[PDB]
Amino acid sequence: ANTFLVKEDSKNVTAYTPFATPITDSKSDLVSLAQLDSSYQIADQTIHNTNLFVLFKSRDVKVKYESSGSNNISFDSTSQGEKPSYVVEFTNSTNIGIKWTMVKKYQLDVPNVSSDMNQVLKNLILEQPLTKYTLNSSLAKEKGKTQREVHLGSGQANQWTSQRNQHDLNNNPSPNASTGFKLTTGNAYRKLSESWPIYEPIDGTKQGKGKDSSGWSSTEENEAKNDAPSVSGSSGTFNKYLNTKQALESIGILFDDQTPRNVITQLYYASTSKLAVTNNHIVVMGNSFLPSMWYWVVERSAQENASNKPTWFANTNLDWGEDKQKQFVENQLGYKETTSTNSHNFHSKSFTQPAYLISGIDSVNDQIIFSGFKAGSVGYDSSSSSSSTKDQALAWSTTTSLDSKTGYKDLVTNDTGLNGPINGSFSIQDTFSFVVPYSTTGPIKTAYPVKKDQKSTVKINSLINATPLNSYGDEGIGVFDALGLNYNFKSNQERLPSRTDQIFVYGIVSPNELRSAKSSADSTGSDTKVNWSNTQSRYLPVPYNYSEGIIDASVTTFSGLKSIAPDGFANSIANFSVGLKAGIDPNPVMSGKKANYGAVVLTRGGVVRLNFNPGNDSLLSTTDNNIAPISFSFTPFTAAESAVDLTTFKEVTYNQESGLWSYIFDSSLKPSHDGKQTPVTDNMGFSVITVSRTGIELNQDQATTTLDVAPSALAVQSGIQSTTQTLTGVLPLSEEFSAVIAKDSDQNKIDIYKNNNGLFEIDTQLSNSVATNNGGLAPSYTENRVDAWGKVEFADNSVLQARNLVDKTVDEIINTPEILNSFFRFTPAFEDQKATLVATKQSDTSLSVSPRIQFLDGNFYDLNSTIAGVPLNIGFPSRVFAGFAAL
Ligand SMILES: CC(=O)N[C@H]1[C@H]([C@H](O)[C@H](O)CO)O[C@@](OC[C@H]2O[C@@H](O[C@H]3[C@H](O)[C@@H](O)[C@H](O)O[C@@H]3CO)[C@H](O)[C@@H](O)[C@H]2O)(C(=O)O)C[C@@H]1O
Ligand SMILES: [K+]
Repeated sequence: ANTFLVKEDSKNVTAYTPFATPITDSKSDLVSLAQLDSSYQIADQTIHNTNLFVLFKSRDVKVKYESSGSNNISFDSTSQGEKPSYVVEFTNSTNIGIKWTMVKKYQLDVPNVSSDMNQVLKNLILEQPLTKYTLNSSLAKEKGKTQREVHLGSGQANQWTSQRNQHDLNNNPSPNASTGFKLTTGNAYRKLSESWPIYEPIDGTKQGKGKDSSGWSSTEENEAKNDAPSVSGSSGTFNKYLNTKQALESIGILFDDQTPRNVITQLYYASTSKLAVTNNHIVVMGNSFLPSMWYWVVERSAQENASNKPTWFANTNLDWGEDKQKQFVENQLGYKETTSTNSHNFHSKSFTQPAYLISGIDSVNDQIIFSGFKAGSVGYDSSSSSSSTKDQALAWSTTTSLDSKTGYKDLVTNDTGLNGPINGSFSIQDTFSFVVPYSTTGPIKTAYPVKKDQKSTVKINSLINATPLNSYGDEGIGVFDALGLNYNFKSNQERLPSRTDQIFVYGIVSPNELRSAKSSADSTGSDTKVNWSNTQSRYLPVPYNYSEGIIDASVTTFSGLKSIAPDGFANSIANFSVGLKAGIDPNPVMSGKKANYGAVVLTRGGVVRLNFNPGNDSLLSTTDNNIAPISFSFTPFTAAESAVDLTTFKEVTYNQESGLWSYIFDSSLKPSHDGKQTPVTDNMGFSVITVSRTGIELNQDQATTTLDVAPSALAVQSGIQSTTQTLTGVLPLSEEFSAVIAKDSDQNKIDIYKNNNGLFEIDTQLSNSVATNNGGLAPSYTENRVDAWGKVEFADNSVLQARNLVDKTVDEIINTPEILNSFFRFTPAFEDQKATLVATKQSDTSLSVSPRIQFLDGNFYDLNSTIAGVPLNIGFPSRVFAGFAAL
């Protein structure tokens, strides 16, 4: 396909030429063609072996959770909300133009729910989604009980050293480590069958009801409503609560009037957001906005009218780099015991990390690459009656101690915080630190903050956060954990990682691995499990310089942390990621080695490079465990890339010739209204970020079979941007040129941006040259003008006599392209634009010539050129030369 597909709206894809002109009749309502109703919209699409694969989801979708029976998750048949999301394969049926016709249609059904699963789901509770307008102080939650309150009680740390052996806390120096955060105030937590609110607290430390469902709706909901009334063109004070309803609609939250639908519905609707296609499979994953708890492996062989089943992430073991890193995450999921009763969580029923904030998903060769953020999941005491941690989440910093032998392996396998709290505040000599200074009677013991006495009678259930933080507790370690600010005091000051907060996750998934997942999802009766063994994790905090005025040298915590966040988020503590995309390096590799491929993904403050070994389709590793897993590299943004609003991401393309990724941001995606219900007026324009590879890539020469330095990427705000125009599309014609299609008012306009030593600037003469197509598919040709086709002046016929070429025959001349380059002088419109003459015999004594000229995309066009089989009829001239001999 010599074309570019452009999504004109939620239903229509039009095919464009390299001349930024639509192919006539190509524009197609893919929803209508999928025989889907007018409630469906395109979520994502992809080309695989020249066919178009489309993910559609419905605004009418209604899902339910009934904790009893056991077909617990189902669609709501009553009314009209039985509207599952579909993937559809389209093929181009015509060889002239574009007639999309439907090939295969796959329904994405709701997860099976095992008995073991439904016992966790019964009491599963989920945080209200983070938005544009969520503040550091909105997230912040009331600090829970200390380790030594949980265990010994109201009473003393004079007995902390007499007692800590009788609660398996031997040598624990942290009686005032936090056991977590209160669910009586803050961001709303809700079961699968409940609805999140449109109101977010400004200070969640004071203003939320947390998981207090019943309390919200009889007390605090009327307060929120009177303080933060929806617009009605009202206006109020927004002293205690933002109103984010439109910001909510924006990120794909659905609504019956002013009330969001249940959590399970928003989970399903988000879950069907991104797609990727291999020879054998379609895989479907969720967006960067809500946590997703399941993904689809559809077998492309699937019979026509089947119901493809999603695999739970709680049933999907990843390799987090080392077993310890898994344990860290699983230990903090909840309390495990043979001794307790009805106390069910993901950990107690032997599930793993249940939820990811997925960056996106792609295919290279027959491989699925994904990445994303570990969505915080912890236990919470849902007990009723004198339970000390009642209504409290059970969470702790897991950040590596100061004394930890440096080198990555050691850092991420440090025993610090493994089974319970250890971190808070420490004044050694006079050198403050939040992190334990060492990790002597014997070695330091950590324990899960559920006191031995209540071990039988306690009720620890699972929750999921809206973000990559486990721990919302309004203490100083929380800020430092979230911002990447904990450092050792050694002769290098390597930064001390968490293994529960701000954890990024990526991998490459083989077709056998996707085969288990399909097996997990079809499993009769009990939960079948999947190992994905080509994965890694990484501590990836938000950058500290996206905040101000942090104290060191009244410690600053979440309720008081100041955000200066330039990337379109109020908050400066919760990381985000978007637009994972893979691509084959075009740069030759040494023969008998296979082509290189990577991927990249945007996170707050930087681009991440994932690196692969094409040999056995593995993550790049190196021998040393000192250097850190060489599958991952982080290149921080400058001012210019940091300024881009990441919540406006529209689409990411990769071009195999340039070896370059294009990230398109469209500001029309911004919500209509603020959290204070103020019309949003910077909703005009768009921006392009260009990512390239940097470093020494695998398999250049004998030296680059071995690598001990991870290849990386570089994101550059390219110069292609606007605060004025409405974007239709950006066509990356070549490294040297991009075409932008936009409306100033309401008609489409073509700008050409020219790369000038790395910075793209508009070329107004070339823009006018390209845009002057006169209704044709391609720019006009004018004899007397340097236009998009440069300028061609033919020699006079009198050159034959002068140069004694009359003694040459037509066949001689016609097979001597260097002679017939001497029949014209060419003036390029852009540097190194090229042109040749095609010759045609006309008589025994004469021929004609007609220029073949490169356009902006590096391709040659002539009289016979087509796009999508349609002759362009550009209008190149023909020129007779005559007086040559017959021999
Ligand atoms: C996470 C935690 O609990 N941190 C505390 C910390 C640790 O116990 C040690 O750092 C581990 O080696 O100690 C801090 O206190 C040092 C000073 O504390 C004084 O005791 C306080 C303390 O708060 C209580 O735990 C104690 O039982 O009684 C006192 C309360 O009135 C020492 O007696 C004093 O001489 C100091 O050495 C610390 O900052 O390092 C306090 C941390 O909360
Ligand atoms: K011309």
